Amino acid sequence: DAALPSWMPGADLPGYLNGTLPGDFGFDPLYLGQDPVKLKWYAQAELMNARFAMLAVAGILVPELLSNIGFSWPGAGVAWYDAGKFEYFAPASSLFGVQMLLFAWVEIRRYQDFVKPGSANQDPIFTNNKLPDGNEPGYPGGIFDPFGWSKGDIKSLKLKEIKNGRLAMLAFAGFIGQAYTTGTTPLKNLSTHLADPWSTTVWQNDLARL
Amino acid sequence: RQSWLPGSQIPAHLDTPAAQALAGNFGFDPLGLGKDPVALRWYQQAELIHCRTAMAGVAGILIPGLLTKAGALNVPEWYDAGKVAIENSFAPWGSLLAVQLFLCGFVEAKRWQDIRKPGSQGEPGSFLGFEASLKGTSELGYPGGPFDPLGLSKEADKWADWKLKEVKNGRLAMLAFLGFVAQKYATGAGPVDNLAAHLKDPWHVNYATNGVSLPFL
Amino acid sequence: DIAGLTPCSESKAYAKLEKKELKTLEKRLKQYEADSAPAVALKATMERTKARFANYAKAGLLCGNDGLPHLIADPGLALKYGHAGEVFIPTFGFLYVAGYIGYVGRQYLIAVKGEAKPTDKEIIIDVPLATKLAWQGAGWPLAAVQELQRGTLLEKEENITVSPR
Amino acid sequence: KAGNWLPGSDAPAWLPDDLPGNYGFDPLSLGKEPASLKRFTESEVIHGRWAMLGVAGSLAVELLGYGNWYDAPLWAVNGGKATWFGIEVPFDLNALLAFEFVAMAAAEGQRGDAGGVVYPGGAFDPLGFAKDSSKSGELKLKEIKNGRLAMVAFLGFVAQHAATGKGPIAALGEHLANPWGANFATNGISVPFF
Ligand code: CLA
Ligand code: CLA
Ligand code: CLA
Ligand SMILES: CC1=C[C@H](O)CC(C)(C)[C@H]1/C=C/C(C)=C/C=C/C(C)=C/C=C/C=C(C)/C=C/C=C(C)/C=C/C1=C(C)C[C@H](O)CC1(C)C
Ligand SMILES: CC1=C(/C=C/C(C)=C/C=C/C(C)=C/C=C\C=C(C)\C=C\C=C(C)\C=C\C2=C(C)C[C@@H](O)CC2(C)C)C(C)(C)CCC1
Ligand SMILES: CCCCCCCCCCCCO[C@@H]1O[C@H](CO)[C@@H](O[C@H]2O[C@H](CO)[C@@H](O)[C@H](O)[C@H]2O)[C@H](O)[C@H]1O
Repeated sequence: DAALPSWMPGADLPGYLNGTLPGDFGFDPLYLGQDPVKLKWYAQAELMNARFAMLAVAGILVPELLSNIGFSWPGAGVAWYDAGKFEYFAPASSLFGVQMLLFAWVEIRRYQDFVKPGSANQDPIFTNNKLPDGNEPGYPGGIFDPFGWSKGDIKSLKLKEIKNGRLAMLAFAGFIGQAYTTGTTPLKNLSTHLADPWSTTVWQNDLARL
Repeated sequence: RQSWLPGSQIPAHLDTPAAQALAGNFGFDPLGLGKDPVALRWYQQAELIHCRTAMAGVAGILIPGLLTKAGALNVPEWYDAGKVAIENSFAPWGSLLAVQLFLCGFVEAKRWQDIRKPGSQGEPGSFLGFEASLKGTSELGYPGGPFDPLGLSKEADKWADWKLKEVKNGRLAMLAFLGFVAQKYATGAGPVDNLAAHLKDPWHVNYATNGVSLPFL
Repeated sequence: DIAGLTPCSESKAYAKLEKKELKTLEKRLKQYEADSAPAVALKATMERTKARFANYAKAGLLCGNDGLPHLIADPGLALKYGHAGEVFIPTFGFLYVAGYIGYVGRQYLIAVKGEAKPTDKEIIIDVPLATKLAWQGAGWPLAAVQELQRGTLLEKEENITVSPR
Repeated sequence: KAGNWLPGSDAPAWLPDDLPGNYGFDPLSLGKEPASLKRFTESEVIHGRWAMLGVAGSLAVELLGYGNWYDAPLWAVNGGKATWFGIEVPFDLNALLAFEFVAMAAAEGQRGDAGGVVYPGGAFDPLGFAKDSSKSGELKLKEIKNGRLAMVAFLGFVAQHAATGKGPIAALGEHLANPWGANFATNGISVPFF
C-alpha cells in the first residue's frame, strides 16, 4: 500500500503487506495474511515449500534431460512418478522409516529457532561449534551459508530466492497436472509442444479427451 | 456481529457479552433453547462433546473410505464394519459394550462433576496425585493440561481462532454424519460411492432423483 | 406368537375375512357397466382392501382366533418381538404433540397475563404472538426440563388460594 | 539440572534443581503440585529399579538359552513343570501366586507404611556407597538414568515382540543380519501401508 512493486499496477494493495517480506507485491486477494500471527507462519511456510519445490523440480528435470542425452546410470529413463516402485538397495518402508527419524531431529531443531530465534544455533555434541548470533527464522546462515553470500546484497538474494521458489512451486504443480492429464513425462510434454505448439495447447488436448 | 441470517433479529441472550465470548456465536437460536444462561452453559458443553465425537467418527468413516477407494486400505463400509470386526474378535459385542460403558461412565462422571463445580476433580488426594492435572482451565469444556500435550492452548494470540475452527469443523462433521445416515437409507451405498456417482452425472444423480427425499415431485 | 396369538400372515381367519370383504364388493361391482363411475369406485375400494390386508400382515401384526390384528402394549414384549410401532412409538409421538399444545398454550397465557387486559387477549387471540409461540414449541421438552430444574414451572403454595379446611 | 531434554526450552520452576535426573522435562505440568511431584519421584525410582531387574533377567534367560521373557510362564499354562537355570522348581502356579502375594504384601507394606522413603540404607545399603552426599548425588543420577533407560528398554521388548513375536536377543540378531531389511519400518505393524 505504498510505492513498492505491485502484482496489478494501479490497485490499492493491503496495508499489512509493507515490503518487509521478500517478494511483497501486495498479492493477497483472499486477505489470508491480514492477521500478523498467520502471516508470520505463512512466510516460513512459503519459504519451506519453495525450497523443497526448487530441489524437487531440479531433481525431476535434470535426470530426464540426462536421460534424453546419452548419459547412462541405473535411473536412466525412470519417470519421476515411477521412481517409488523402483527397486533400491533397501525396502522403501525401511528408507521412509529412516527419513522420518532423521527429519524429526532437523525439523524440531528448525522449529525451536522459529518459536525462539537463536535458541538452536549451537551444536548439541560439539558445543564449541555454533551459528553467528545475527539470525532470522528461515535464514540459519553460518555453516548453511558456507561461502558468505548472505554478506552481499541480502535483500536482492532473498527476492531471487522467493521468485525462483514460486516458479518452482508452480512448476511442480504443472508436473502433477500434466502427468495426470497427458500421462507422460514433462520433457516429453515439452517436446510435443515444441514440435507443434499451435496444435498442442491444453484446450485442444482436454477437448480431445472429452 | 456475524449473523446466520443477515437482517434477522439476533436473540438478546446471544448478544450478551458472555454469550459473545462463546465460539461459533452467529446469533442462531430460533427456538430460544438457550435463553436461560444455565441451560446455555450446559448446551455449550453438549455442543462441544457432539462436535469432538462427530469429527472423530466422521474422520473414521471418510478417511478410511477414501483410502479403501484408492487401494491403500480394504476397510468395510461404516454400516457393515461392526459385523466384520466382531466376526473375528476376542469378545462378543455385549461384553465389549459392557466394558465400554464402565470405562466411559467413569471419565464421563468426572467430566460431569467438573461441569457441576469446575475444578472439583483436583480434589487433593482423590486420584493418586493426578487430580492436580484433572483440574481443567478457566474455560469449561477446554480441559487442556494432559489433554493439550503440545500446549497450543498456551498461545493467547491464537486461542480464539483455534476454538472457532474446532466449533465450525465440529458442526460440519455433525451434519456430515447425519448426511451419511440419510444417504445410506436413500441410496443403499456408501458416502464415497454417493460422491463418485453424483460427480459422474450431477444433473441426474441427486436427492431429487433418489425416489425418497421428494415423494411429491 | 405372544398370548397364543398367531401372525395375521399365517392366520386362516385373516385370509377368509379378506376374501369375505372382497366378495361383497364384487357382488356389487357386477350390476354396473365396466367403465361406469360406480364400477371405478368399487374397484378402487377393492384395491385399497387388498393393500390393507397385505400392509397389515407385512407389519408383522399378530391375529387372534377372530382373524383380527391384536396390539401388544407391553414395552418389553413389543421391543423383543418387533411390535413397537403398535403402541410404544405411537405413545412418544402423541406425548410430543400433546405436550407441544400444552407448553405453547401455557406460554401464551403467561405472555398475555402481563398485559393490560389478559381477558381480552383470551377472547381476541393475539395472532402474531400465538404464531411465534406455535413455532417455538418444537423444543418444548428441553424447555420443560429446564423450567423444572430452575423451579420456575410450579407455583409456591403460599401464592395459591384454597378453602378453609 | 542434569541437562535440558529440549535445548532452547526453559525448565519448569516447580522442578527442584537438586531433584536427581532433573532435565526439566514436565511438558504436561504433572509434577507442578509438590505433593504429586513427591509421589511421582518415589514411583519413578521404584519403576526404574524393577525394570532394571526385569531387563537384566529378560536378557539373561535368552542369553543362557533358557528361553525368552514371553515364553517363561507357558509351563504353567500347559502341563509343563517349573525350571530355573535348568534346575526344576517343584511348585504349581497357585503355590507361586500365594507365596508371592504374601511376600510382596509384607515387604511392600513395610515400604508403604514407612512414608515414601526412596533411599533407605543399612540393609538396603551395605557396602557403604551412599554414606557421603557428594558421591550420593552422582550415584542417585546414575540410578535414575540407568532405570529410565531400562524402562524404555522393557517397553521396547514388549513392543518388538508384539510386532515380530521374537525374543529381544533374537531381534538384535535379525537386525544385525539385515539392518535395512530387519527394522520397525519393515514389520508391517509399526509403519502402516508399504
Ligand atoms: C511455470 C509453470 C508452467 C509451465 C512453464 C508450463 C508449461 C507447459 N504446460 Mg503447464 N501447467 C502448469 C504450469 C506450467 N506449465 C500448472 C500449474 C498446471 C495446473 C496443474 C498446468 C497444467 C497443464 C496441462 C493440463 C497442460 C499443460 C501443458 C503445458 C505445455 C504446453 C501446453 C500449455 O501451454 O498448456 C497450458 C498451461 C497452462 C495454462 C498453465 C499456465 C502456465 C503457468 C500458470 C505459468 C504462468 C504464466 C507466466 C507468464 C509464466 C510463463 C512461463 C515462463 C517460463 C515464461 C507447456 C510446456 C499442456 C501439455 O502438457 O502439453 C503437452 C497441457 O495439456 N500444463
Ligand atoms: C406399567 C405396567 C407394566 C406391567 C403390568 C408389566 C408387565 C410385564 N412386563 Mg413390563 N414394562 C413396563 C411396564 C409394565 N410391565 C414399562 C413402563 C416398561 C418400560 C421400561 C417395561 C419394560 C419391560 C421389559 C424390558 C420387560 C418387561 C417384561 C414384562 C413381563 C414380565 C416382567 C416381570 O417379570 O414383571 C413385570 C414387570 C413390571 C411390573 C415392570 C417393568 C418390567 C420389568 C422392569 C422387566 C423385567 C423383566 C424380567 C426380565 C422378567 C422376564 C424374564 C425374561 C422372560 C426376560 C410382564 C408381563 C419382560 C418381558 O416379558 O419381556 C419379554 C421384559 O423383559 N417389561
Ligand atoms: C394452555 C391450555 C391448557 C393446559 C396447558 C392445561 C393443562 C392441564 N389441564 Mg386443562 N383445560 C383447558 C386447558 C389447558 N389445560 C381448557 C381450555 C379446559 C376447558 C375444557 C380445561 C379443562 C380441564 C379439566 C376439566 C381438567 C384439566 C386438567 C389439566 C391438568 C391435567 C392434564 C390434562 O391436560 O388433563 C386434560 C385436559 C383437557 C382434556 C382439556 C383440553 C384443553 C385443550 C386441549 C387445550 C387447548 C388450550 C387452548 C385452546 C390453546 C391456546 C393456544 C394459544 C396459542 C392461543 C393439566 C396441568 C385436569 C386436571 O386438573 O388434572 C390435575 C382436569 O381434570 N383441564
Ligand atoms: C442449534 C439449534 C437452535 C435452534 O433453536 C433449533 C434448532 C435448529 C433445532 C438447533 C439445531 C440443532 C441441530 C442442527 C442439531 C444437529 C445435530 C447433529 C447432526 C448431531 C450429530 C452428531 C453425530 C455424532 C456425535 C456422530 C458420532 C459418530 C461416531 C461416534 C462414529 C461411529 C462409527 C465409525 C467411526 C465407523 C464404524 O464403522 C461404525 C460407527 C460405530 C458408526
Ligand atoms: C411439560 C408439559 C406439562 C406437564 C406438566 C406436569 C407437572 C406433568 C406431571 C407429571 C407427573 C407428576 C407424573 C407423575 C407420575 C407419572 C408416572 C409414575 C408415569 C407413569 C407411566 C408409565 C407407568 C408408563 C406406561 C407405558 C409406557 C412405557 C408408554 C406406553 O407403552 C404405554 C404404557 C402404559 C405401557 C403441561 C404443563 C401439562 C403442558 C404440556 C407439557
Ligand atoms: C475386589 C477385588 C478387586 C479389588 C482388589 C483391591 C486390592 C486391595 C486394594 C488395592 C491395593 C491397595 O494398595 C495400597 O496402596 C496404598 C498407596 O499409598 C498403600 O499405602 C501405603 O503408602 C501410603 C503412603 O504412601 C500409606 O499411607 C499407607 O499406609 C501405606 O500402606 C497401601 O499399602 C497399598 O495396599
